[PDB]
Amino acid sequence: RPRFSFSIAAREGKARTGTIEMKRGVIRTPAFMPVGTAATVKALKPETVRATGADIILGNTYHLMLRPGAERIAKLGGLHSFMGWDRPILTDSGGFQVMSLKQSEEGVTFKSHGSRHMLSPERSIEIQHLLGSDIVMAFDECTPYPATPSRAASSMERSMRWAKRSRDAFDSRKEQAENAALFGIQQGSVFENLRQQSADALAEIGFDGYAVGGLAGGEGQDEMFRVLDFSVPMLPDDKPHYLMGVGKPDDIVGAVERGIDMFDCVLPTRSGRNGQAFTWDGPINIRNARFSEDLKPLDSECHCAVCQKWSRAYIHHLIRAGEILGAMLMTEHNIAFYQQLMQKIRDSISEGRFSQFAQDFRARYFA
Amino acid sequence: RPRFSFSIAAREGKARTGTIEMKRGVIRTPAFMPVGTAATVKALKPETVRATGADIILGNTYHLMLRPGAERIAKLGGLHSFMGWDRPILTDSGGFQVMSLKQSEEGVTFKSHGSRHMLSPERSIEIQHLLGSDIVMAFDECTPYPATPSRAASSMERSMRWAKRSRDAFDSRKEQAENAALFGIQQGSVFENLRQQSADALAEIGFDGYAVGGLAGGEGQDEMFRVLDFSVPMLPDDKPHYLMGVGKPDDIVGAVERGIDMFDCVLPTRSGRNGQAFTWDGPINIRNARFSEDLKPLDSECHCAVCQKWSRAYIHHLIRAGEILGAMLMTEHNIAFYQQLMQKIRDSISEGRFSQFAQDFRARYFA
Ligand SMILES: [Zn+2]
Ligand SMILES: [Zn+2]
Repeated sequence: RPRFSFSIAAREGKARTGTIEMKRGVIRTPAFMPVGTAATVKALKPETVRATGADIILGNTYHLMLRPGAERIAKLGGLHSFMGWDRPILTDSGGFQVMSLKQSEEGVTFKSHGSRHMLSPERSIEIQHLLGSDIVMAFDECTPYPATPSRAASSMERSMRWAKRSRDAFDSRKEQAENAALFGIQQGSVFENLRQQSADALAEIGFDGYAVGGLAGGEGQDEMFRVLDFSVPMLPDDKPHYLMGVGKPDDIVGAVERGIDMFDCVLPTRSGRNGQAFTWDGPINIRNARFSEDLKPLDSECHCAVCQKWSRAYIHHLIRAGEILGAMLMTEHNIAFYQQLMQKIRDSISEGRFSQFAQDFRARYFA
Repeated sequence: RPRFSFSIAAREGKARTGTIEMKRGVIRTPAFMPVGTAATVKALKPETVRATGADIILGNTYHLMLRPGAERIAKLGGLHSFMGWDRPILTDSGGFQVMSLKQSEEGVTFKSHGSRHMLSPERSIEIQHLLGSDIVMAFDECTPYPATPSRAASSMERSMRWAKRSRDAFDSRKEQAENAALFGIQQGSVFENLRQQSADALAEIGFDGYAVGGLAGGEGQDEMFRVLDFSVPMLPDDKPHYLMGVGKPDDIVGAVERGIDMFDCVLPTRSGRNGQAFTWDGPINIRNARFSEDLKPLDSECHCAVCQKWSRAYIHHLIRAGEILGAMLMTEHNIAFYQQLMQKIRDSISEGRFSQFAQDFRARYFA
């Protein structure tokens, strides 16, 4: 396999389905990347993650650099080896969590959620290399929502400068430039002219993929979709389009209809432990009393191991009892659900009936 | 298979190895029963529990009657069906936890750890039937340690009266008497004459198995072994001898050398989440800093999936990060370790080299 090869096999409107070939494996797109917070996808063995159909997982640079540390993981053989996942892994830059959990043009210094740490385009790229990430995200400065035109521009402009620095830092590292891929991130908040300038900047620098950043920041689905409407088209068509931190089932469908190829969200994972189970008829809260004696599986159609062997009543009991097994089963289900969603999306686009699938999915999901 | 059939295939001193045939499966003895607190063996899927080599698990009547309730589990098809375990299940009477987590000759009434509940020989047996337990424990009155000769006698005497009531209650329930087995419990604290009277009483009533109760109550290994020395021999030889709540590896070996066939302990499970990992060279605390970069498996010889795929450094990181996966891997390992211990015990007795195995095990375990 090549370092990186994105080939589109089918299209329908702005939607695309295809594959990304990488040294560690093939990624079917549109793809959903489960989130591996601290070198683990919450409550799941990597083989179980793989069993759900995931072709790639995402790793949080921020948490990892804090515990167990980038250098240690490197000394231990890398992230893949450390956690037992031998397929592709995409790592974010850590920038978001730094702000979420002293900023300057050089970068950012911060205190661990009490140790002191620094992060910059160069250091972010380095850490991701130490982790052995297959897909590296450029380090940027996120713009809070809402943001003023002046502030959004200043952040996008800095982000673009940082993108060039990420690009150069990535290329200066032989092993990384030859075995990994680099994704740039589009900024500009909700302003079209800024998004356009950002897209132009990233394209001039040149990346293996382009992410749309700054969304899923509490603006609501409509505002997001509206921004995607004009933003994604600005991005190079022959490269993957990655929507960051967007994972609500209905958000994914809409983003794909707008040209997005990759998603990542902690929702299926986090929601799992909180008792939220995804189904084709909408999400349910398994902790609700109505499921105490419900013998049906979490979802009538799901093909995951959980729905084949356990009832809602059992999982209901496990979650309300705080039992670990509850979190295990819920999460396997949710991630499994998500993968089946992506599969249906890929099949529908490939068969030219995705628009219909989108309509059918929403009608039933929101019924 | 028959309702119950205990056959001894080999002996060495007081040690015995054989099998217990039951409707739901064969139990190889000496056996270790993992503990399923609230319809779950902490952090493990039943298939994983089975994968470790366990032939039977134990269910806590007390917790179950509280959440999700005996009647509900029955309505849902029984414990086996509820949790996904189709092999034999032994359920305690709940009496111990009632005292541990208004007593009278009729029984005991208590407040949930705030609901009010009652438990008696009849109700205990009934609940266990509702759960669908394969091996039912007679309901008794535990005697605290230390206990006076007068108090120990009074409790043993009541326990013996309650044993007869458990026996009769069990027999009055057709389905239960025909598909399940009943174990009586020997009491008498550390007094030989009381233990003898207790053994005589239980034998006159007649049970499918005899448990030695009241031990593992903080008396220390020596006192326990000393009590076993004269207690186990009082029990009928052609029936299983079950030591309750004893599971430290070294305790098990010694109890088997004294004629015990069955063990149950929450140690491998509880210790798992606390970071204690069992190895043939003694237990270790994976949370200790010395394992931060240790790439070896939890145990050099273990054949469990955990030791085949993950390092101490990884599990070290998971436990210190409070990650669920840490508890999952630790517990699978510990239970796997325990099953391999029982296998080695069964093989050694079967080959007439158990005494040597006991010596070799202790020498290395305490090295
Ligand atoms: Zn499912
Ligand atoms: Zn192991």
